[PDB]
Amino acid sequence: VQLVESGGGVVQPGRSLRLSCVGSGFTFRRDAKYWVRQAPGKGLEWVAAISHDGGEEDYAESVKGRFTISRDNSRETVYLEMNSLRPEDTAVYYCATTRSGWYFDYWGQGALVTVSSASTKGPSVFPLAPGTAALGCLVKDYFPEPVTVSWNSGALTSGVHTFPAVLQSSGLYSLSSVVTVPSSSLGTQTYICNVNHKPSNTKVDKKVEPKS
Amino acid sequence: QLQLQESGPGLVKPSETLSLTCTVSDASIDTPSYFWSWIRQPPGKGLEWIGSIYYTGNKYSNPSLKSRVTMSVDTPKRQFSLRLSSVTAADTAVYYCARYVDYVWLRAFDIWGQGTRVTVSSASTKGPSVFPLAPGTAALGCLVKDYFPEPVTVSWNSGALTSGVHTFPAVLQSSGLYSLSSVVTVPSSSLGTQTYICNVNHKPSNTKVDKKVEPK
Amino acid sequence: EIVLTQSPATLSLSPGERATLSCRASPSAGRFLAWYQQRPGQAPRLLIYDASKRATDTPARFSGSGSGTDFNLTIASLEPEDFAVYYCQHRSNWPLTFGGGTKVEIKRTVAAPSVFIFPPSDEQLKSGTASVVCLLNNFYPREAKVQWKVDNALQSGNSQESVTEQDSKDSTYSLSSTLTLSKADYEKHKVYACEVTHQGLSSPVTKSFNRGEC
Amino acid sequence: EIVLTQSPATLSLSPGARATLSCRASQSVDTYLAWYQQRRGQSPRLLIYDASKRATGIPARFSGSGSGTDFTLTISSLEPEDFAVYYCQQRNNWRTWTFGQGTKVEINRTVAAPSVFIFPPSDEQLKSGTASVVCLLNNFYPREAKVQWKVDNALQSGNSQESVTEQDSKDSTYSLSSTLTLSKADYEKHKVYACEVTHQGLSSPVTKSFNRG
Amino acid sequence: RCQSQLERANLRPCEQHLMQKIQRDEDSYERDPYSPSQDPYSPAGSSQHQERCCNELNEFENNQRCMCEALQQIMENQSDRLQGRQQEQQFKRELRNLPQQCGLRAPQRCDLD
Repeated sequence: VQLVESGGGVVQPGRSLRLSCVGSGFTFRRDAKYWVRQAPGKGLEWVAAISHDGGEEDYAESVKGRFTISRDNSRETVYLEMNSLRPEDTAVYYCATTRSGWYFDYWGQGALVTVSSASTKGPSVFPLAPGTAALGCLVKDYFPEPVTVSWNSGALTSGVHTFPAVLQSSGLYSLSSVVTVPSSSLGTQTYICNVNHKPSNTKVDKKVEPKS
Repeated sequence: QLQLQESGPGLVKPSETLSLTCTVSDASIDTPSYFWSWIRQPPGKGLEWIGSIYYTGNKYSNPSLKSRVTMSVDTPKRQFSLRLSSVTAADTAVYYCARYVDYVWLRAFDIWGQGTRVTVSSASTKGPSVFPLAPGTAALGCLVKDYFPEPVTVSWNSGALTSGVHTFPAVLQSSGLYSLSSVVTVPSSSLGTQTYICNVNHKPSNTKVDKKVEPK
Repeated sequence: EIVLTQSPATLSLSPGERATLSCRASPSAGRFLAWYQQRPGQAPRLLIYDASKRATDTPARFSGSGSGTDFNLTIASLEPEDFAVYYCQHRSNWPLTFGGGTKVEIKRTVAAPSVFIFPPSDEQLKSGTASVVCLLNNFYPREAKVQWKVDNALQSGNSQESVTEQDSKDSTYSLSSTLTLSKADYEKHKVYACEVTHQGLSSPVTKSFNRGEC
Repeated sequence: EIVLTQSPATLSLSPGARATLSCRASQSVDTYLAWYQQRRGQSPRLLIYDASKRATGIPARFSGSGSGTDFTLTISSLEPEDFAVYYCQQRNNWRTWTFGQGTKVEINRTVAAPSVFIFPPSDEQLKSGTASVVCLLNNFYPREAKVQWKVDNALQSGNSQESVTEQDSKDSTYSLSSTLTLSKADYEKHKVYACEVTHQGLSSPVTKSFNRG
Repeated sequence: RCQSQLERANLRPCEQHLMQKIQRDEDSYERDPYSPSQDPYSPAGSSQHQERCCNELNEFENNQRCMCEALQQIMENQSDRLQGRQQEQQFKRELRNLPQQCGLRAPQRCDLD
């Protein structure tokens, strides 16, 4: 009744990555399997399709023969061998089943695949000194996604806005997180932002003060 | 008015598959409860059902001819086709096309086609050869032999002589060429005074021969 | 599967007389039956549907009865156009079949045929083979026998026969028999005879031609 | 080929109100079309199949209608979980499957003017040789807003990136941050830096500027 | 009450005749590559017997309102086996002339959907 996907990660352009999608709670062999990807800030797009038995395989023109779809009914797993990966292939990939062969009845949780030649790099945290005062922190030049930002070790949960990351032309992501506080609260209250980037094992606690 | 017109070759090679197609004027092919059937009548024999086909694809054929009969339906062309493979000289018949009603009260072929004469033989078309029959009451006539296929009209004195004229149906010889005789009885006193000429026309060979019958 | 048997092979009746035609199916068909009239104009047509109901554009004199196994077709007055061949068709089971066929003819007094024998002409003798034609002017009934004898020798397997479709003007039949022999075999014998046996003749009538008298 | 068109791309409707969606195909696809729902950071789920039938477990408030080329999806009442992105899908010649560009449903709110703040680049960042200026828009509605970067009253184009947050779960407002990236040498030459914001809730554009001070 | 006559009669023979007419297009082809695999099932249908189907429908002849109710009951019984939404079209077209197939008169107003 549910689909579990695995094999996502970061792959350099021109390399190969193989995805897996294990089915359980239903007869895997009785229905066909499909792969649908979604680029960040973009709609869904069908990529690959395999029949109920693997007899016929069809792919979209965006992938052509670069991608290969296969299944193992014994393992209740459908694979998607991706070759000659391109930067436009960076998307979250879903696997779907369908009883009638027409509409994607069930979907998996999704596997994130990123195609980028940039290496892993820790973020740089810079302060943003200030009706009410505003302040924040700048998370810049880090790779890969994601990063987690918390204020005062989770004390500040109201008025905190963590903006989505933007991919710079250098290949390193960047985002800013801000929080709204009372105008005169900066005199006594101390505000510290906690930035955690697990892939680079970087944890930074930075204090922001107005006057320098 | 609903009518059925059938088209197809009048000559069929022995082993080659015969193809026939009928065109429906009223285009009731897509109408429900209408099957389209083919009926063949061998010369001098009763009617025989070949098969019936529906517009959805499903069809029913004669149990003795099912292995050799296949049918197709072209709804936009208002045409249902019949194909008979592995033909035999016994398959010589006049093939009809008729509408087949599937009602409880109507279970018949309501409208039939004109009937196309389809004959199977390896003999090529040949012009007939006319030989006279030498003549109270006197009998004289003409003999038509060595021709194929068998459309033949015989008239005496360009149709002037129509009394006591008997044009016998032809019989297929062992050589594959048909042969018939047409005779007319006239008074014996008019054997020499009146000239009797038989006019035989063969449409496939485009040959028409006038033969004068005289006493031997 | 279902076999339709038309018991009346042929019936001869005068115009205006009642005629009964029987179609029988040993496997029961029920109310499902059809009747057709086949004419020499090669155009069969529907007359009776549902075994009891007259079809459109059909005279009221036609009638039929159905019981499941035996069906009867009855006509009050036999008009001249009604003399044709009739077939019965069933649709209770998908293996549709037609009846054997019943032919109704015009009643007339027995007429003895006039027998004529025609020697093969010199025209076709030039280009090989020959053809001896024996003819019957007007014989009733259609049953007849033609025997070919060459120098008092019975001929079998070398003759062909045909019969006209009862010319309406005389309401009689005509028969033509052709004996096909090769030119070499034809010249071997001089006496050729044709013997015709018919109901209207007290004794068989033989017409023989001799090449010497020509 | 057969392509799909979803219109309008964005619907601003109050909670509990009727919602109508439209999906159009280039040519006739009979009744073979399906509707999907994808919430914020959630896997897509099937709502309507054959453009008429309802998928198992789908609430009765979701109904589908349409045939041929035009197709309509209707929601009787907009629940809080119904504010998501919906797609229409159809299959081409037993070979390919296509999707629409997507339609976004968002909560309607009284027009709120953004709060504009500008942050100078930190001295620590200047040590690396790159200077970034961040302009903040806080709690504004609707999402339509324009942010213009002016460096010494010179318009800047192609050297800035924009990020916008999703609708807040409390006030259903938006927040926008614009980052202007300049080299350290270029940052030092210029002195006056301003961020001009044009929004529906502002009668005139508001320009927040910073100097050395 | 028209519903009382419906319970007494049985419309199963009518359903068999309509579905057997479709017959799933005796010829081959129209195979969906991504169709369900299917598998062997635990269990030839009855003869045509269109006369028996008409006999059941003969009761609902005088009342055209009752005739349409009988026709719609046939649609409900076989609304599950029909797939593709164009085969259902074929079922509706044949059901409309089913009273015409018998000696009865088709109802003037009837909604099979």
